[PDB]
Amino acid sequence: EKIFPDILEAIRNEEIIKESKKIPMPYFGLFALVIFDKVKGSETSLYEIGEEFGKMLSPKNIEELKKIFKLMNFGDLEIDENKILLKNPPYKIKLSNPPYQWVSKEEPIHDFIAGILAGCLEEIFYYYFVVNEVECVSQGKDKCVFEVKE
Amino acid sequence: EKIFPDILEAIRNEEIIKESKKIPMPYFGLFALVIFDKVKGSETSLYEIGEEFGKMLSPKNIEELKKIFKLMNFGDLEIDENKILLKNPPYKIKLSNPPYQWVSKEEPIHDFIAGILAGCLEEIFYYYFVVNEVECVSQGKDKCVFEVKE
Ligand SMILES: [Ca+2]
Ligand SMILES: [Ca+2]
Ligand SMILES: [Ca+2]
Ligand SMILES: [Ca+2]
Ligand SMILES: [Cl-]
Ligand SMILES: [Cl-]
Ligand SMILES: [Zn+2]
Ligand SMILES: [Zn+2]
Repeated sequence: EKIFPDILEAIRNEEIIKESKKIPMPYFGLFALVIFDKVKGSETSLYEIGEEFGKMLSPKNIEELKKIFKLMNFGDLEIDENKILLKNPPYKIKLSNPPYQWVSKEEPIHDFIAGILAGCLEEIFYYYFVVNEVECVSQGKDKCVFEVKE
Repeated sequence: EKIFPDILEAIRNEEIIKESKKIPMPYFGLFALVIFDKVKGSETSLYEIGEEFGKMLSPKNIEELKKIFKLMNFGDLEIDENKILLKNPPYKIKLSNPPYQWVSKEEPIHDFIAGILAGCLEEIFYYYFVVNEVECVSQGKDKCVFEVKE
């Protein structure tokens, strides 16, 4: 599309993000649903799209990863940097006040966000992670909990 | 995805839309850009996705089409119902305060919105329209102007 050049600049410009229109999450999620209906005739997943999305956000450090989530309005990420610098995986990342708080489901629903975390983390630390959501607000928990490996 | 059932209910529930998190448009547009990078190995367009998106919004009348655009935060649509009931196409629809007001481009940029209008209009009047954006805020105009045919 013709608008795509302008989008990569926009995500680097915090003033554009702050001054831009804000769209309710449901419509955001409708977009994905509609495409996946015209992706199927071919196959990717939402985790994988999140991985590419987080690559593209390319945060500089964990603090910028936290700020980008607040900008996006995806909630408050808890990440222990001190543990990340020093200790070995698994790491654990919590997400408070995430999108789709109104959804009730047996299994965790934030696959897209898990991928985002995976791709942002490789952009910061320059090696590949896999991120798996093991608890979710969807199950009546207070926070989403994501285990981070490799 | 597992979240997709909940999305169709959400877009029918105005309280969910009102209470949900609001995401800056740039991130919304990044999502599309990232998918289209994993759609290409196959081919649709953004107009066509908008057509399907507007089908899915399925507004009841033109007034609900205006309210849905305000809910979504895609701006103030001007549509003359009196002309639409009586007279023959072309119709003209204006959009004030649309998304991507910060983008500057020679050709109009709201292809996705043009499709949305096309699909919402067939959901209201039960026959097919084609909608073409002929002026855009991207060109320094005050409003986006869309011509509606068939
Ligand atoms: Ca990299
Ligand atoms: Ca890089
Ligand atoms: Ca129909
Ligand atoms: Ca219908
Ligand atoms: Cl939400
Ligand atoms: Cl915007
Ligand atoms: Zn979750
Ligand atoms: Zn326009």
